[PDB]
Amino acid sequence: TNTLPHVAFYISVNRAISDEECTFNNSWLWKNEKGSRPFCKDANISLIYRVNLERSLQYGIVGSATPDAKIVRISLDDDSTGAGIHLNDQLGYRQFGASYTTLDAYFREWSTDAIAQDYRFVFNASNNKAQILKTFPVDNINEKFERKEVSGFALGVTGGVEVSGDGPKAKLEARASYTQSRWLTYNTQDYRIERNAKNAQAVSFTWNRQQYATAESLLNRSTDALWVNTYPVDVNRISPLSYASFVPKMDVIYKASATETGSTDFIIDSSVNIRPIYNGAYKHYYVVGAHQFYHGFEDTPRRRITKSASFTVDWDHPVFTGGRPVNLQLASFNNRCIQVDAQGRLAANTCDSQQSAQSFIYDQLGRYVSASNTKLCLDGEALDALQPCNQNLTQRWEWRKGTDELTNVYSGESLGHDKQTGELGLYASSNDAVSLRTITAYTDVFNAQESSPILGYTQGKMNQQRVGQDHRLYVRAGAAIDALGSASDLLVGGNGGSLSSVDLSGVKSITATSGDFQYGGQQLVALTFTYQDGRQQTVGSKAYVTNAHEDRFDLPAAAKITQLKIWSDDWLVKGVQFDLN
Amino acid sequence: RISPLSYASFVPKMDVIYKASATETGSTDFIIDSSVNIRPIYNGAYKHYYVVGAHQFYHGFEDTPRRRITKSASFTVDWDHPVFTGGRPVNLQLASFNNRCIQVDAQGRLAANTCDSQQSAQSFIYDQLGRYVSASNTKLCLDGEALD
Amino acid sequence: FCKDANISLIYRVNLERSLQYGIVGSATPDAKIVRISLDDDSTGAGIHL
Amino acid sequence: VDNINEKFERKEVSGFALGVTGGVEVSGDGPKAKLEARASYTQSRWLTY
Amino acid sequence: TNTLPHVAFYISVNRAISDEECTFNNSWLWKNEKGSRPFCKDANISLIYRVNLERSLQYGIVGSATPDAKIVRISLDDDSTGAGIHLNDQLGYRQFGASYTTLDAYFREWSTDAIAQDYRFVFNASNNKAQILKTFPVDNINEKFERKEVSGFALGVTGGVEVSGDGPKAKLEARASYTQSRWLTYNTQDYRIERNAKNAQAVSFTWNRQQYATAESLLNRSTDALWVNTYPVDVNRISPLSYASFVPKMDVIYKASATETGSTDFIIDSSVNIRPIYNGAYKHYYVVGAHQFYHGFEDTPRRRITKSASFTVDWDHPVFTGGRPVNLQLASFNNRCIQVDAQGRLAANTCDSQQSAQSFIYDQLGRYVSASNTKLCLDGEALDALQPCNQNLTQRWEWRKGTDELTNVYSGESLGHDKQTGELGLYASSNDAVSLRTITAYTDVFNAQESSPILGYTQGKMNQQRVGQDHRLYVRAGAAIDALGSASDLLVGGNGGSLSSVDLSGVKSITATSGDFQYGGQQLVALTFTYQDGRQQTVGSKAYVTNAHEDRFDLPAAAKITQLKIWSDDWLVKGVQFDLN
Repeated sequence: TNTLPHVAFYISVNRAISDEECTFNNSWLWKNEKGSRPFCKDANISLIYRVNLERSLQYGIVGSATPDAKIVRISLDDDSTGAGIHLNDQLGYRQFGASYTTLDAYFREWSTDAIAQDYRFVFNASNNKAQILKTFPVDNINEKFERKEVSGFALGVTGGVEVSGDGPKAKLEARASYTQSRWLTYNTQDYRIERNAKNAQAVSFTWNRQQYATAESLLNRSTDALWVNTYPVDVNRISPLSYASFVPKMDVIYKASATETGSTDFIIDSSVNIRPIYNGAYKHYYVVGAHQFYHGFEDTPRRRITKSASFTVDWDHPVFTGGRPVNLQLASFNNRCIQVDAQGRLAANTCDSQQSAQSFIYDQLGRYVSASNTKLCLDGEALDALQPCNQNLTQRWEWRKGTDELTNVYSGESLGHDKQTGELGLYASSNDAVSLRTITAYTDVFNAQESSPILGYTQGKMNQQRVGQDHRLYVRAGAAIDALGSASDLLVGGNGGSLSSVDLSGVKSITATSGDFQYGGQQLVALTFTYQDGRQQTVGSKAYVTNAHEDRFDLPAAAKITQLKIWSDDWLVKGVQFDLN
Repeated sequence: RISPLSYASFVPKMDVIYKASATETGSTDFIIDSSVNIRPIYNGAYKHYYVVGAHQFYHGFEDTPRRRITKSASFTVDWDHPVFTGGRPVNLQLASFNNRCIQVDAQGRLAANTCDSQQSAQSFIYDQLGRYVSASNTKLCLDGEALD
Repeated sequence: FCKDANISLIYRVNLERSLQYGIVGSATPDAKIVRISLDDDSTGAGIHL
Repeated sequence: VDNINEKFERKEVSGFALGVTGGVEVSGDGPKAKLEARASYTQSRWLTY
Repeated sequence: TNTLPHVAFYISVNRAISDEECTFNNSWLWKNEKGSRPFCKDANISLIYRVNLERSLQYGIVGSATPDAKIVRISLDDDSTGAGIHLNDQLGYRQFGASYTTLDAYFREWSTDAIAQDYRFVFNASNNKAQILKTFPVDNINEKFERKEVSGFALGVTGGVEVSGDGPKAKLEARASYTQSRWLTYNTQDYRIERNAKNAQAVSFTWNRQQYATAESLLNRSTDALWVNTYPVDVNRISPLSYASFVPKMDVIYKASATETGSTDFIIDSSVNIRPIYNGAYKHYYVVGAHQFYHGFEDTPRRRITKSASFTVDWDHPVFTGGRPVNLQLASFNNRCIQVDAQGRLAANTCDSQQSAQSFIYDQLGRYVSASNTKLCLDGEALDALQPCNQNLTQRWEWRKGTDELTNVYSGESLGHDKQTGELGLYASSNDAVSLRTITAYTDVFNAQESSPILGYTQGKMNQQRVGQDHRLYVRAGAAIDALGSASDLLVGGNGGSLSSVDLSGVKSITATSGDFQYGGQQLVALTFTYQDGRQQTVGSKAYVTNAHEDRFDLPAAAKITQLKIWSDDWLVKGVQFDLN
């Protein structure tokens, strides 16, 4: 128990990708003539972040080289990976010859499987109370370079003789050649590392294509004659890493000030920018013959497909104290541990393994401190309540070996408790109605709060609104979803929606669907509260939606939902979360 | 041909250690100054026309100015602060009372008062010689001849 | 010429003696030490243009 | 500690070549024959860092 | 205390470099036609060395690997750096054209910032008693080599056929070629490491320009016609290390013989050689035209700028005993430690932590040895004084555990002392007038003697002249500082300077100016004593010096100076050092 405590867990992130999101038009230059098609089969998103939270030091220690602070560790490496990111399993193409009888134009075209341009992840906190401490990919490397310089001069002499009937000839020749050149070489990676930071709250890692960075760079050859028909798109210059499957690596650590108090959320953006390839051939003609000059068409759009996640730190959580706590039990009963309210009065009640208000901290000074409040502490002057604690010696307590009682320093007076009321008093010796038996032990209060999955997008204003006493989510949404709130006044965003009030308690689940919502951009396309009986209350559109994605988000029934987290612009909501019990 | 390290994001790495003399006293500040020099790139084409034709000769006008945007901070050290003493101080509790610790003034008189975890003048240093010394100053230390 | 330029660095400040109190004849001569460090363990966000 | 002093790289090469060629041209106007020799020498300096 | 003790401390050398020292003419070939200007900007010298010193082995240990001797280490490394060496904070030049109309000569020239040709460090000992044990720059580098060799032979055949209206032609050829060549390859450094140990008392380390050793190695072009007017000197071929800031690194250790007794001084000398660049272009006005053959005039003078310091070792000092000492307290009193004089008689006095004559050494033989006198040991036969050490058991002593009495083996009886006089005796039992309380502990005596800074130049004849008992010195100085001493017969230097006699008792400071003395040489140019009052006595003249370096050397009040460390040769006076107490 003398080691550094921790609180850590794993967080999943998973998203299937249906065909339509991957579907693009067939050819580029002839964009609309041949129509569209899927460009990747069975694309998948799966990954497991590692979340860890700690105090930078054991409680009570003084002047260690490590400065006092609170540390947040969001990371993955070998130890924890998840499955990964996937686009394709093979490399399928499709040829398209001359649409018409061509005179001079791009005439032979090929459209093959899509390839990943780049991968990206964005981490940021809900507020500015915490700052980035440090991050594994310290920073892209100031590349090594080599420069070579070559200078030389030639001095040649040639003795030649020709012999023939007309007349012999002789030759003496001198050649003086001077030459200089420079060489500059370096190294590149398949996918370049690139970190970008927006601010002391928002940071982004990214991996982008560096080698063969453009489609036309993948040309398997240079060119050919006018008539040569051959599939000119190599694959062997493509790492299967680039398209098939991939797993990232990342370490980020946020700092938190010792004196800070409150709570905050942390926000996770995983994204991949998908793009097909488009290589064509213009029959570049010189008057005699021609050549299917090939040139990549990189103007074809790229769709960034993303998923988001988040979680919550409550800084006042006991773990940040820096000392493994224990309970305190009136051993006369079979189950009576000391609990503390918010105000300061103390009770003896049922014992809980996860009761902070029943948790306590032992120190070098022999005091005892609330995990819920480092301020108040135990003192024998008035056991009815605890006080903001300091060097008052009467706060201090000592164990007597082989006993079941704890003693006070001030005058050796022992601690006692009546067999009925759970009172705490100080006495010289136990009486008939007061027992001294009292034992403690370490307990877990550090299992993290369960994850709350998000639905939509982590863009637009972040707003937490307490679920109203009226237990009815009020919405400005009709066929389009503009604004949300706990009441008709707590809207943020647009106004064009209809006025709706939805029951929140007694709800079995929420089927919330987002995606390509016709009213503009990617947003929560519809809400459908599946109540306790299973009945549906629907606001939004399930018919103006394409590329939809839905969640049937489930709770214990009749759960008193507590807060509403919206990610929403002054027009529409594109992110919804229900901060749980 | 440009790394992101030039424009997008960067982090530095360095270490400095300032030396201070044996027992020089008083106060001092240390000053940190961060600066980045910003400058765009201006490149154009020069019409070098030989009588046959003109080639667009490209030249980057490196004479474009620069702006060194800076920020700064500072902090303070007091040598007499117990940090440079070299030992872990402790209080002295007049254990008859619930809260009394002995404290030293500037002149030398010693008073029993409420305690403070963060009171230099209530803190003291233990040594190999079995003496007890003012954590505020190595020059002052306790003796039983005149405890006042 | 650049959107959202930002500066945010963090620095580690250390203060220490070169030796335990009263120790004699060690390797390191007595002095006072100010340490300003910026490396792996403590860097902060960085510089953006 | 310091601005880096680095390690330069220097190559220097002296070369000399000796070639001999014997050719014959044949045509209607008349056969001709040539025998010739070449002697080349050159210094080369290389620097890398 | 079981660890081997040490004595170590930091010594700072600091020297400002005023503008005039870095001032030179505005051109080389045109000495005065453009005048002069400064070539530096706040050039500075600031280093700190770490001087340690220690016995080669703990006292009493016998037959170990390392033979007994004394060690003085002087180090400049990772944790012993200083600030550095500074010349400039920018890259600068200055165009200059044809002073007069030219026919065929150099006509275009460029002034440049001054560049460190080399850095040097001189390590010296005031006599031969010590020796140069070892040096971290073990030695100059036996540098490896690469030697390729190539032999080649060519065997080509060729069939060439021409066809035209004149007549078909055919030809066949055979080429036989042979060639041989050699390749040599090796590596250099910017400022090559070169050490020169001049002799068994003095060593020199140096880092000198090796790559690009000439200004002509800085060209960017062979030559051109009149069309070019370009400052032809690159700066990128110059490291920032070359000119702006530099920090050295090296380590030296001096050996000292076991049996020697006495005292000695050690001398640290730092130096740079400064030199600007003077490269120009000769317009070789041939019939071909004007070709500006560039040339670097490596003949431009080079000025060495130096600073120095020194310090003092006393072999007789207790540090080299090899065992941490303790005191001896007649604990009847509150402040009474036993002190030993030079002759042997003993006293009881107040206790100083730093008092050698109260310090003592305790060995396996249970003896006690004076730190200042390794020859002497306490013996119970006669406690009035110590005796030369031997195997006499009565010299030996033993502690009684858990007690305060240190007793003697011979017959076992204890050491005693009367409560009044501090006498020592041997007694079987304590009496009324004799106390037995006797305690000790380790006491620091290992602080270093403070450093006496130096002014002038550490060259010329070195000598020591004990300050006359009158505490008043005699000089032959006039318009020039010729000879110095503590008496008219004790002059070192010439004799041309006029007679002078200046009091030394009660002097607070000296305004001493040295450097390029106008009338002759680079030495101590003038002195002005400043008594405890603050008045001035002048010898030499501040007006009769060029490029003066002036300093205000200051002392603790009314310090009885003991001797003069003087460096003068027999012509003038080169340096000064008044031994402080």
